[PDB]
Amino acid sequence: GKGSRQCRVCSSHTGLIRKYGLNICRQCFREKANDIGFN
Amino acid sequence: LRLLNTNVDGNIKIVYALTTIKGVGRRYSNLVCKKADVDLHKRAGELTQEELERIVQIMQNPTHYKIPAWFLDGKDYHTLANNVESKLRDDLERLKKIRAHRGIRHFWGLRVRGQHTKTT
Amino acid sequence: VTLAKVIKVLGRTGSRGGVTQVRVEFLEDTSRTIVRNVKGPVRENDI
Amino acid sequence: KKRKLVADGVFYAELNEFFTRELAEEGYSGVEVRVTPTKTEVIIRATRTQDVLGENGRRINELTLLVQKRFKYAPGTIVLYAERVQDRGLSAVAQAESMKFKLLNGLAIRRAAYGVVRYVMESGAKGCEVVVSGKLRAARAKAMKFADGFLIHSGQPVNDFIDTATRHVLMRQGVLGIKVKIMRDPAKS
Amino acid sequence: EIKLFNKWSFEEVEVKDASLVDYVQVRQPQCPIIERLTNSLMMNGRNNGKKLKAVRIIKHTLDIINVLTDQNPIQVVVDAITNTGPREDTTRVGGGGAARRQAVDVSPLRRVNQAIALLTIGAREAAFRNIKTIAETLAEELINAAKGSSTSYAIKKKDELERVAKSNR
Amino acid sequence: EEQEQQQQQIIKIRITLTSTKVKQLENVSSNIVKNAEQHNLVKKGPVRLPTKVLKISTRKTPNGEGSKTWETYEMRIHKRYIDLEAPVQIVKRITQITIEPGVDVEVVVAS
Amino acid sequence: MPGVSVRDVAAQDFINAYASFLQRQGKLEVPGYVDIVAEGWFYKRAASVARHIYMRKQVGSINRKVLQALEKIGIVEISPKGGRRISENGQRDLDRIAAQTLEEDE
Amino acid sequence: FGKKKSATAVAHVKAGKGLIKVNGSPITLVEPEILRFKVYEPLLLVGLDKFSNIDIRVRVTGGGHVSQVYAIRQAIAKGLVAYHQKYVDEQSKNELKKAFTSYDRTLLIADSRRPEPKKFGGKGARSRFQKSYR
Amino acid sequence: KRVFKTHSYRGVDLEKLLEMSTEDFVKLAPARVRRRFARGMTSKPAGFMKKLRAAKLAAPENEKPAPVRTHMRNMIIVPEMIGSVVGIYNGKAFNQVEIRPEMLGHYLGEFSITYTPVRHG
RNA sequence: UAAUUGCGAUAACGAACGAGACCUUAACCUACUAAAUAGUGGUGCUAGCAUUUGCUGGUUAUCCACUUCUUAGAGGGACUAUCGGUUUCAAGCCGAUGGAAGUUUGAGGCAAUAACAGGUCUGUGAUGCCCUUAGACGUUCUGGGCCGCACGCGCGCUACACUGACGGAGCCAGCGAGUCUAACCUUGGCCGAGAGGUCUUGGUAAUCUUGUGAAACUCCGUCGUGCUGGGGAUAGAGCAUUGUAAUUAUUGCUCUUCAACGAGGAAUUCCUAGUAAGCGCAAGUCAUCAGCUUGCGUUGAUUACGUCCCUGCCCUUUGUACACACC
Repeated sequence: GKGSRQCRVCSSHTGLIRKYGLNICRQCFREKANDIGFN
Repeated sequence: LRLLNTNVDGNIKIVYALTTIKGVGRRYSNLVCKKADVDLHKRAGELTQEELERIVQIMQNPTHYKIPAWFLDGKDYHTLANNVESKLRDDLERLKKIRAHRGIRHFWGLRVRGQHTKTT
Repeated sequence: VTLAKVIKVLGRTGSRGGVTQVRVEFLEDTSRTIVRNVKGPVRENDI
Repeated sequence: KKRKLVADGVFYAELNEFFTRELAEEGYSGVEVRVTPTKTEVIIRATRTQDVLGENGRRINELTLLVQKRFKYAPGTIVLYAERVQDRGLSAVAQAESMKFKLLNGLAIRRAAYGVVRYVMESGAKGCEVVVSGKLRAARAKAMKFADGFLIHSGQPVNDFIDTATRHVLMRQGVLGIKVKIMRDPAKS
Repeated sequence: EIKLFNKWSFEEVEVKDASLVDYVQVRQPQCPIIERLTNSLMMNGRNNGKKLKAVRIIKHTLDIINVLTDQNPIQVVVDAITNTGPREDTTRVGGGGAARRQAVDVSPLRRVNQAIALLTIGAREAAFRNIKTIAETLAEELINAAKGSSTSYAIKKKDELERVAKSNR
Repeated sequence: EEQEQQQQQIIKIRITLTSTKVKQLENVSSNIVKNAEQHNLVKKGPVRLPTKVLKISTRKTPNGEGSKTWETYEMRIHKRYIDLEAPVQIVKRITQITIEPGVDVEVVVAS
Repeated sequence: MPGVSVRDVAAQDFINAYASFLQRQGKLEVPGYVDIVAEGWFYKRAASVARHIYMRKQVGSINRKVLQALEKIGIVEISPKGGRRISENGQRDLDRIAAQTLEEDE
Repeated sequence: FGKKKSATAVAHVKAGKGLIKVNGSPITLVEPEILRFKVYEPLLLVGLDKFSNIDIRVRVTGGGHVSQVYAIRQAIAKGLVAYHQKYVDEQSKNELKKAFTSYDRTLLIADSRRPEPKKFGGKGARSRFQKSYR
Repeated sequence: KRVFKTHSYRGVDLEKLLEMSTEDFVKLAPARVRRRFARGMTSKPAGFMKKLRAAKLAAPENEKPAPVRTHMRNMIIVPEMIGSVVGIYNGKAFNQVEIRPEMLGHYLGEFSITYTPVRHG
């Protein structure tokens, strides 16, 4: 109930995000903008 | 110009120089040196001997045996002053004994709490 | 801006003459005007 | 704000995946889904949507049904349907799924790609690049290109044609990695 | 932006030796007329990092710096930055090693400026009179630059800069 | 009368179409609008709610070198509401029409 | 050109108090008393929550019922809003003192 | 009717009497004072043609202090000259105008400045943080 | 009023505090062991003390003492234990330490360093 | 010229990428499209002081209509625009008028071709190969640990105070963000010196909490340039608040202690205007935690003919062992 809460794409329990809930920017910073995250 | 024990203050406004009253401070000054019916406005060498008597009352009789204003199973609390350092040692001593990773640390000389000391 | 020439005005009828200026070891442009010593092209100016 | 985007960053791409794998034996090309009133509709655009679309039928109901339970909801809401891919040449995953499956299959990745190049371009499309950037046979590491046409990934809005994407390339020696590009719309629709 | 007026409004339209006036209320060669100087006196005052109070500063410095032996205040302020600029200091050489430094103008707007933030400075550096009147140091020092326009008495380096760029010339 | 508005003030069967594109969706703003300038009630309802812009920033490149770069990307939710009729003794069919996919529709019909 | 009505700026608060805990009586039986900060003091705070008519009636724990005195006299209602309206003695009991202050400038 | 560098002042125009209230006050007050003029200096500024008139007054509000002050500024004379003819001057309203802007910068339209922009850097904007790797 | 707030110390504390009857818990005082903030305790209670209990004692053996070890730097200054010996670990430690009532101070695993090695100074 | 940006030369001629253009943002406008309407301003009901009414204010009722204001759709708008100067052969440069805007609108995103063995198997259920197996380098569970402090180097935070600190008072910002559980965002009532406890409460677009308690800042008053009342390190006690857990360090509050530090060597950082600089808040972080960071508004400079030299880069020419290319 704290620092452990996976990250959908690759469990990499370190770096996950806010509005969404997946992440990490790991599996976002090119695998989201079209998934989507425009810009 | 010479209150509470060795404490020999003066020259600097009522309830302001009563901080230089080793032990006494920015609110003690007010509350104490105020409930004295003492005109906080009043200054240094000038002050009612009935004051100082009483400023040593409230602000050193409440601010000593009381903090119960100045009159009437006690417990109860209390502060310190020129009997401060002594008691400090007292408690750093109550500690210097049963041993505290943040107590024996007063003896040894590391900072007491938190203190990510590995720089300053 | 080495003060150019000093074309004053007659004799005692000139609070002060004028003087063009530009630069050699820096700038370079047309000018004149503000200064009333009495040096010369021997002396110089800055830009 | 809840779902919306998040809802896409959800079931959308999250779909894309199963719509990228467990289906590539048939060659996927994307996917679009919307719903009427609890009418969740997958629109799986396939290159070879045949049995890939219903060998006696089992394709869809099989997958489709999984795609239900999986991303769990539907029970009748979700519903999928096989479309007919565009004129292959483009949408990246086309000839990239190709090479991806070619060097893979066997062809010398010399002219192997020289094809997809000279074939996307061939299906009419002002040329198109596609470098192979793996461990070029036994050796160190490097890459090589392949193009002829136009483009330059400049600020033509979102390229505004350039429809490039990269894929796996998991050979037994390492991981080369395919990445084609297309000059796309020479101005049409 | 962003000062006031009145308070005296003694507008001496003369006092402007050398060039100057052709830029006594200017900036250009690089502003325009950044309100008749006293918009920069008041501005060169923002040496903590924010105008206003700065604005006050100026004003107080004024009523004060005129009340005290009035010279029309504004004309003390003009006649402040007036007889109180640099005039052809040196500036490096490069012709040596190990330079030397030769001298000359003094691009007017300079003379005004380089004396503006300067008188400004001498002010700022209270420490005499280390009173509590910022506008006093700002005045007197500027006043000791009006009355001081009778030697020395606050500027000083005023001279220095010039009373030096003669020898090493 | 002191309020950017206060949306809302929502009508008329509510029908708020809330989406993430524009022309290629909110074309069905003209649609739904003019699809009623015929006979339909008074439609005080082409209410634009303001550009909602969700933005996720996240400095660039896994790892450590660089400067870290820092790219901050977007994905903007726009969303408006139309006021057809309130309940209307004329409904149905005029109950959820059109279908520009990716725009999210709205019922209610009050009050 | 011009006036103030309930307005008149600052001293118009250095008034309602200047004439509250001066023309006392009172409510401000405040027992928070001495310990809490400052000076004199603190009907000023009240000549604050006072001018707090312009607002809340349409826009710490000393405060937490420094309201309780105003609402026991100089307006300050339970407000169906949820705060305090300048009660009976309205922009009135105030408006007055404000007047007094007005002609009191001279 | 006029906003100022993140602030914004609204204009009231229809002939009346004295006491022109800003916000809901009186351009006597306007207490973020010091330079409390430059507000009473639009009305004063009427020093060029008129003396005060006999009209109206409205409220401002946006961004912060001196911002607002500078806003209410245009606000006024950017509303004396109000069209007219019921506000400005029923003819040749360049009466004020060209006069109330032959030394203006408030009614003299607004300034093309407005806060924004930073940088993947330090503070941002342009001041990029101070680093000195060895 | 006219003080009571905070004046340096105190209360009848440290001094007249837990010390308030050094023979207090010599009677119990159980929850009363908690008669002095600022900590404890949204729960109540434990169980492992059953060894310090009918084991640490239980003979007597008038040479008072006992093993009684348990990783538990959580277990707070009893003081219903009053005196015994517990294995105040540090990982590879379980160091020994009497539980003298004299000091119902800090936490079990507190009076038994896990640095122990400040290094040359 | 910001540009291999153009002119100009000319055996070249004609051209594609890149720059540009276009995308986004920030500004202006329409008297187009309505919105509640910022109400521009009026209507009823209503409270207050005051001979019209100002001076106000509430408030649910019908009105309206449209700027303020607002939201955002669809277009317009700038193009170095005139004019003059002057390179003259023009691209341009420049000064003045003057536009919301001035020659590069401010800003950002995209960013070709080559190059580095740069850094990332500690971000992937990306992977070659090597290693590793019921005494496991797998995963778990318990405890410490990354926080251990003679000392070095760096990014900072706040301070040396009179443009100040200190108490009362005046005001007003923007980006933003948040629940089905449930300790989401939190208004209001009470209790609480304070932390906070709290009874309720609104609220998946501007609806409710934030602009209506931002701070720097303005005014009024106290301190007397004295390591004071600047500053607040360190420790003494206590009270509360996150979590199973806070001793090992934990977050806030309450008293007392009160040190360095009297503007900083040699170096060196960064920036030319809605900048710099100061002041602050939202968001990421999250149970709790910001001295970080991305942002965002608030006040609100001084500076220039610039090219001179030190540093970098470039372009040629010029020399050249090589050319896996001066590792």
